[PDB]
Amino acid sequence: GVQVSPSGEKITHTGQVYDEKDYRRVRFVDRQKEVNENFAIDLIAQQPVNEVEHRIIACDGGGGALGHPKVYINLDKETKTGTCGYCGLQFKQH
Amino acid sequence: KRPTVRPRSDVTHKQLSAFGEYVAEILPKYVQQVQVSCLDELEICIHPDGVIPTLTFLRDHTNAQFKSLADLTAVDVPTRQNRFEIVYNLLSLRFNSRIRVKTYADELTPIDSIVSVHIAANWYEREVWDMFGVFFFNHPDLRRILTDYGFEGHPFRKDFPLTGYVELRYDDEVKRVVAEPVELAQEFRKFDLNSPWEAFPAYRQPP
Amino acid sequence: QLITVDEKLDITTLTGVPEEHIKTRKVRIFVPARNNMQSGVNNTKKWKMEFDTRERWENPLMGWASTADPLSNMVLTFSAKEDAIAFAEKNGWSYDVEEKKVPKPKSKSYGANFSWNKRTRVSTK
Amino acid sequence: TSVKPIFSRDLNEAKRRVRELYRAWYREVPNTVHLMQLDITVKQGRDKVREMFMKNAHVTDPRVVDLLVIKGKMELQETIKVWKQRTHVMRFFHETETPRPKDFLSKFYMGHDP
Amino acid sequence: LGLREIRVHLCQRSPGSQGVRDFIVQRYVELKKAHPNLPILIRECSEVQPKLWARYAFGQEKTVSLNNLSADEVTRAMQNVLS
Amino acid sequence: LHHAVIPHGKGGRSSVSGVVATVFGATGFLGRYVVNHLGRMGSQVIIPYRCDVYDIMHLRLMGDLGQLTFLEWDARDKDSIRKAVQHSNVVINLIGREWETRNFDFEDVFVNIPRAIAQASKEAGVERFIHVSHLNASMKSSSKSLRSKAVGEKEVRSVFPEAIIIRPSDIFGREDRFLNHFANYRWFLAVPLVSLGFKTVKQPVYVADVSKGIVNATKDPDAVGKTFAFTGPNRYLLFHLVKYIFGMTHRTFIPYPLPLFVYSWIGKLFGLSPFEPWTTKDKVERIHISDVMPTDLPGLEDLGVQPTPLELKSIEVLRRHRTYRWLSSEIEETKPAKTVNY
Amino acid sequence: ILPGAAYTEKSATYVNTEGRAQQTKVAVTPPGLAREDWKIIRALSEIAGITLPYDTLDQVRNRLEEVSPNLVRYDDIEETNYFQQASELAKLVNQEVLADPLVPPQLTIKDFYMTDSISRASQTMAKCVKAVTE
Ligand SMILES: NC(=O)C1=CN([C@@H]2O[C@H](COP(=O)(O)OP(=O)(O)OC[C@H]3O[C@@H](n4cnc5c(N)ncnc54)[C@H](OP(=O)(O)O)[C@@H]3O)[C@@H](O)[C@H]2O)C=CC1
Ligand SMILES: [Zn+2]
Repeated sequence: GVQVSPSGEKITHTGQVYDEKDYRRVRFVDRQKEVNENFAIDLIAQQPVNEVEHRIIACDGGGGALGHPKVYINLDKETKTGTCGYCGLQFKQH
Repeated sequence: KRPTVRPRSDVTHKQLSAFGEYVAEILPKYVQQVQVSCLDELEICIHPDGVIPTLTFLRDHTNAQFKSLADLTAVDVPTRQNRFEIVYNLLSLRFNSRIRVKTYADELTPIDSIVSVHIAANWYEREVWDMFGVFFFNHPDLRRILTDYGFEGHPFRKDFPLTGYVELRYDDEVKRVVAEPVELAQEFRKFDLNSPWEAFPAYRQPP
Repeated sequence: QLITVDEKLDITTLTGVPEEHIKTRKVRIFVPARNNMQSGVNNTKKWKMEFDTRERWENPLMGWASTADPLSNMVLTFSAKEDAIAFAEKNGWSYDVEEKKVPKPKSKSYGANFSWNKRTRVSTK
Repeated sequence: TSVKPIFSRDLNEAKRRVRELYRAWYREVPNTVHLMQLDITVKQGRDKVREMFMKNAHVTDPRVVDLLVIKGKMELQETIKVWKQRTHVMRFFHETETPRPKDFLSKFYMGHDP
Repeated sequence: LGLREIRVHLCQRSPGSQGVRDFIVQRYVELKKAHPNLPILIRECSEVQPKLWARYAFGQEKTVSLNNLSADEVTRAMQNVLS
Repeated sequence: LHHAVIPHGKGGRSSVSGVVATVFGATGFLGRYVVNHLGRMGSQVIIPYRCDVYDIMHLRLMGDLGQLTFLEWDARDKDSIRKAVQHSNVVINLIGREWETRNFDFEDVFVNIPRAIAQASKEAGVERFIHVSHLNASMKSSSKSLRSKAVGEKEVRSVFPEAIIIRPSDIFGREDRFLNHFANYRWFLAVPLVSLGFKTVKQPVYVADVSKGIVNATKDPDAVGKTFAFTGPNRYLLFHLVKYIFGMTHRTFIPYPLPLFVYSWIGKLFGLSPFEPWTTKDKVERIHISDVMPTDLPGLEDLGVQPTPLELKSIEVLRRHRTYRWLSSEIEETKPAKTVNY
Repeated sequence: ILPGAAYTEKSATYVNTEGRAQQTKVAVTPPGLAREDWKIIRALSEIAGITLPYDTLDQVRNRLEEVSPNLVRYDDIEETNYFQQASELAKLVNQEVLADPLVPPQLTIKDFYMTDSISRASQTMAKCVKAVTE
């Protein structure tokens, strides 16, 4: 989501961009502002749901000691789905 | 026997308690509150008038040849009216032991100096005067050591701010390293870390 | 020998501070209130002595919080109150003392929850 | 009341030492503007001496006065010798700090401070 | 020029303020009836020496220290303020 | 009034003032004091430059992080000026040479470059513009510098009204080209002076006063369409001024008269110099025309600055020229200069 | 308009219903060119010809002492009296009471979350209203 403002500046995933009259646009003259193009919101949205069989499962990142602490998510609700606090993966049961 | 905890003996404790009784009953005009800790570190506490006699005793006595000054500290405790707790760590080299002599002071109740006993105390007394503001009588030099020459303040006092009251930078108008007042681009972030739970009942203060 | 000094103990000519932070400044002597998140009370029990807060501002580069006073992060601790008044009168600070706030003792009863006549008969358990 | 002295039975015997110190400074200034090539006149150096003396004239405790005399002797040692440079001496004058406005309305126009 | 406010200052238990309490319970109702539009503030405290302020048109405030007074003399000095 | 323009702080470093400024002659003798006085209290200072990056290093300091932005420009290349003044409230013009070059003439320094910056500033929408002409600047003058400065002072007012035109006298500072210029006439065994220096009057001002005046002019609600005479006190006479210089600098004093035409010819042949020359015809003229009485213009005291007298600051700049045997000598051994009112 | 400061941004006194005077402490300074209220009034005064006597906060507190000395007494509730006098002085006037019921303005919780300036300019209180009314 690197849409620009009318002032030409890139906007960050923390929607930050300086106003037109904000004098702090000087520092980007003969220069640019570092912004990361790979937004984690859209990326983790570009990730499917991992269906499971149980009402309670666990989540680490996938490396074990290289991910995040083990947490358990309930999957009794059907209208919505589970979500991890550390990562943003989603789960559902059939 | 337990591995995680530190081993413990009793003979050092008994020896140091005996030597504490020794000093206490041999030097009663000055001595207060001899104490020996869990870790066996003897610790004698002294009236400020007793400094030269006690230090000369522990240096020159035969059963106490404490003829080496290791440290000479000070400790600011704003609560007590006599703020600065002054400390004298010593060692013997004849008995392979240490001792700690302590006195107290204030901003306007100075203490006799110790160069007449331990010449090592010269620069330490200078450091203590500079850092905490304790004047020492009949000292040869007694100027600053560590602070800048044009410096007002005794920094290691607890009522002194960590960042100070003046800041330096060079100016082209006068071509000198002028001293402007203090203005930081990021305030020091004080963290409130102490937990609201009695961790050690043994030190529980009653009301 | 001794001397008979009458006047108030004063030290400001020794401390090496400016006239500004001595005269302009105000001091709050107090026991801090317990954090209502934690049921613990050990962060109480010691009289502290804070200073008045002053202008902080956004640093124009990154947005950090800046200051022009060095007494901002200043906190002292005293076992009692008169010690704190003494330290402040000695160092030349005008002080405001907030008295000690102690919770009222209270009469608890696990049997009042199961009364025949009273309104303490809780509907739950 | 009922306290120990330092170097002074009373305040007059402290003012004695004060005047000795003022004397040493008055006699030292012309040598300090010469040895390290300060760009001031001897008149305003000595006026600075009297200013930094009258910065502490309210005091009446003899002990405080004796300690101030001690610190003045320290600074005089540092200045008689050249342990301190032109920077430290001209630090006294505040040749870069704009005057703190001693008026209400100016403070109100700039800042929340009293 | 003209009177705009009176305000009475006193204590509840200190005896030097005794005379103002009696004066109040005796004459305050009649005085308010005599001067209904006018206010007269009564603000008491634990330990304060009594006073009696009166404010005229500009910020012109004038006091009398009626500490350890009677009630009749309080009434007399108050009428002196009014007049 | 953007929130980033509000002045926060106790008026010092690492604070904010609201004085986002461009300083075009920043790489010089007066620009350094202007930038120092702008950074001392907290204010972003855009510094357009053409010099090497080596000659902007003393300016790299004197500002907290971010409050000093540099960017290169060319007076010949418009679209390098709007780049600078696009983001500012204030624009300060301190450009000026003491000699022509094969590339830049006097018109192309004192007329066309101010006019360009002023057009760009009126288009950008800045709130103030401080121009720096000369006290003696008049279209009816002998020097090309002064007449060009008159033309520019007029044309800047035409194109950018609500401007500010500061008119200083001969400024003196550590690296000036006035007191050091007089003092460097010792390598030659005598100092020439038209009419022996008499019939010439000089009212010189210290740099820091000029800088403080500019720095307050960019903050005062008044001083929006007004001229200023940054003169300094104590109108001196040129012979006695040079005598005070040569007394503070304890060398000698062998003056002698010299007509203006031969001294001008000397200035010309010294101006045949690919480097920064020493003397020039216009410098001679500007040295030998009296300062105007400022009695009909506001000055420093109407802007918040007490003029520092030259007898208070001369030693700082003239001790560089003293020899051993006279270096460690004080200000009170120089029999100060006779003054005039005229 | 003269921008003032909020309770979070000034040391001030607020008397509660009981009469207890309570002291705020400055936590965050006010933003922009906003300043304290009494500071503004004293500055306006100096701009005019009155130049009110006080110039700091302790002086204004002493003035509060002069007017009502109950206000510098922080956390010290004071025991008033003389209700009988008010009764005798209020029985005199005779104004009928209407045959009108008396409903309060804050009747439901809908009316509770927005009764102020800070409260009315707030997203959380508006959210609570949005929740209750839906
Ligand atoms: N004695 C004095 O200093 C007096 C000065 N003034 C006025 O003060 C102002 C500056 O004085 P001063 O600072 O002494 O001048 P300086 O010569 O000291 O510095 C002038 C600045 O102008 C810049 N400059 C010159 N020509 C050009 C150009 N063609 N294109 C781009 N930049 C250019 C230079 O930048 P670079 O070095 O990168 O070329 C230099 O930094 C002038 O307006 C002058 O009239 C008035 C009276 C006396
Ligand atoms: Zn996860």
